[PDB]
Amino acid sequence: GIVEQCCTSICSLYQLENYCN
Amino acid sequence: GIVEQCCTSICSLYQLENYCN
Amino acid sequence: FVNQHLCGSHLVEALYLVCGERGFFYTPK
Amino acid sequence: FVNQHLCGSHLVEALYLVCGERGFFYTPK
Repeated sequence: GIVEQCCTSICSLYQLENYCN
Repeated sequence: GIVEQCCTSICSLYQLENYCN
Repeated sequence: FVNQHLCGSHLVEALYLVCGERGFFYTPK
Repeated sequence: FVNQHLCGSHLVEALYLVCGERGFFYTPK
């Protein structure tokens, strides 16, 4: 989920946009 | 939606919890 | 902190604090 | 601001800024 991709690993715009509505 | 209940009117815990997963 | 007008980042912060591990959805429109 | 480790309120803030009017969902678990 987002925590794995962005908190415990380095986040990216690409991944953040996966969680926009 | 949440903006109507919490931003343009006074928010509440009751209403915020409506938007928890 | 919840019993006020809350907009934008201020509203997202309140959701974050209230909802805890559950998480939340923010849909402004 | 997006290319870093982002946790908790710091992560919610980045979602808020990126997603704009769309809004977003935050599900940590």
